[PDB]
Amino acid sequence: CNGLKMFLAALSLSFIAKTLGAIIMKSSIIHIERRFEISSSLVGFIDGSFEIGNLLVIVFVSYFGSKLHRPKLIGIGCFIMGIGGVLTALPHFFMGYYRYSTLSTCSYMWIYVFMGNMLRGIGETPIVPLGLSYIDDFAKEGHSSLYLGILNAIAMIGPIIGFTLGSLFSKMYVDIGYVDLSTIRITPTDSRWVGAWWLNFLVSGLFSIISSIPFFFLPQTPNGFFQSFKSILTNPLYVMFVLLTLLQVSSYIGAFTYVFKYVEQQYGQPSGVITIPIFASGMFLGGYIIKKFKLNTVGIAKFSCFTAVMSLSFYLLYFFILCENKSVAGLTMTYDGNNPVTSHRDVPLSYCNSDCNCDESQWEPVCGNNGITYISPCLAGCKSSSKKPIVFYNCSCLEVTGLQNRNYSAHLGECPRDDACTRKFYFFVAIQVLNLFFSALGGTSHVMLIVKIVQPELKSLALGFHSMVIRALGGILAPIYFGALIDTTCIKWSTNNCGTRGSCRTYNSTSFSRVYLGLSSMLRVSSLVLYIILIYAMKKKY
Amino acid sequence: XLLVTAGLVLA
Amino acid sequence: GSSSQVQLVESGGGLVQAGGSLRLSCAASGFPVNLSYMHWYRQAPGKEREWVAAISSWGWHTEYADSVKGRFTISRDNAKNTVYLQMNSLKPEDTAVYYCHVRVGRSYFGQGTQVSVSAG
Repeated sequence: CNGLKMFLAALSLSFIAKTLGAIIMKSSIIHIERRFEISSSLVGFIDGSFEIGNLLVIVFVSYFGSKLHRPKLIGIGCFIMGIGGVLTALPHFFMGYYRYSTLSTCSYMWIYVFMGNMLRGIGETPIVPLGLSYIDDFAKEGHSSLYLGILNAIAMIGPIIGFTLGSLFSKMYVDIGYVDLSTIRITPTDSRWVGAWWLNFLVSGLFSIISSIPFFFLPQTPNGFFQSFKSILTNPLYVMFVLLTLLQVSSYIGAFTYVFKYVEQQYGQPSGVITIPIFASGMFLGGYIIKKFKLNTVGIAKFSCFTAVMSLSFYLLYFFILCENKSVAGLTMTYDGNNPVTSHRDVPLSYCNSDCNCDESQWEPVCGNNGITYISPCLAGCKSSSKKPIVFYNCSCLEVTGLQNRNYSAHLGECPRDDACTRKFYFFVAIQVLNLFFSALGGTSHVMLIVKIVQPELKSLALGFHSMVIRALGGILAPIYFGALIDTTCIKWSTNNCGTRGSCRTYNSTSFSRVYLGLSSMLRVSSLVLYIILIYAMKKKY
Repeated sequence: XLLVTAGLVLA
Repeated sequence: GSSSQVQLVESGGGLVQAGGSLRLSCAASGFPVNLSYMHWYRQAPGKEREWVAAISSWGWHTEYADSVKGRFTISRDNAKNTVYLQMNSLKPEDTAVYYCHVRVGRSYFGQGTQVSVSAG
């Protein structure tokens, strides 16, 4: 080690700490929501507190931190992350004991957590611009993309530790170390269970303090705001690349948020041993292509454009592997088994289920032996049911030509589709593995191009403003508009106990497939068009 | 990685 | 706060007759208990610790049991640093010992005196 490799070790440890902090935030939210007895809007305000605290100070710390001692401010920010991690687990330590206490036949402690999220927002401020500028200003020429691939590979260790510690600490009770465990009457499958959410934030806070330790032992060298912000914003290639990476990252975010719901509606499977080493090998392979081939600035830009072309070339093959529409009574066709419907809004009742006085808004999916799913066992005509095996006898809403055996023997749940589109589901997950591998080969080039576009005195400000646009308009508003364009195609709306915004149970699978592939595909096509404009104007400039 | 969000700053 | 642990002592226990009234207090010595929720449990003869009352850091949020609701009252005193338990319109089911609880770091319990009531 020549000292600078110690900075890469400390930056790898800080990336492990920030990835761990994000997985611990996204993992233990239901224990906080059940423990503090707060509503959905309040716990969403807790969850958005981190984005508020990061987005408020990211541009000012990324501007003012580059002139100062950079790894000292990274250590100060990681210590602030550790203080927030201790402060998030701190409401467990002084509120006392936690207290918790269908046949279908025809209270103000959360502000602590809020402040901890704000502190953790400051804890994710100084790491990503400043030290990456410290990679580009002090490593040798061509070595920096290899270091970016190395730290993006080592930052995947953090979600693995986050999943393992989240599942292990959600296994036991919240009050372990204080009560006798034989007195607990509830299970982890019970609705009143609260896992040990504080152990997650305690390991996150102490690991952030140990990651804040070795930054203070590194040397500074191994051997106005408005005018500078105007000089960044009036650069046309930079703002074109920021709008480009905003469209591409927004396509990625709106893709992978709803892949498992697309699996549940289209291919019928409920919701990564191999996936995370594939992504880590993709990032390290892309860093090795940029390092080994001695690519210049427009070469890195054409390499990112070629990975975008390759990823979109397999992304457009999702349209040809669609399975059929599911057969549901009362949503896509009538209850009697004969006639389709024009629309799913306020369907008429049939003669078989007219005597059945159950709730039409109640959702409990069953299917018969004909392969047609029914939305409730009351509207399936089933009058008697058995128990660990599932059987609904004497169902009267399945009309055939006098078959005696085709009136009963129905189980619960969505029974799966034919075997023709299970192989198409395997094709979908194989092409998704290929698309995520080519997105990983895209990878470090988005970070690597920014420090070569802008001036060498303003690399950290450019990285901070790019982090503002990517984390702000991609991380927040893009799940909102993909959620709007996905939930506009619901077919069975759930009547919630409180009010509106209930999660719809099933979808119109071809229409939801069309809108979910279409918005992401048009966003990626417009992003690729902005790559072609960027290559043409960037070769014109160079 | 998995997931949701992105970045790619994570996973 | 240079202290060893939190000492909890309560006062105001005694004998009451029929549906009367009683006034319990619990003062804490040692570590500052200002940030801590402070709880009041009940131990009957032959049963476990039944939870009765809880008070917040500033007394903003009050938690009460469903069995004793609307007649009990719990409050704070930050300068005296003592929690107050008014108890009115009594029943013979409250014949028990009443315990004081704080969690500055570790769980801490009190001694408790008899809050035995008479039947009338």
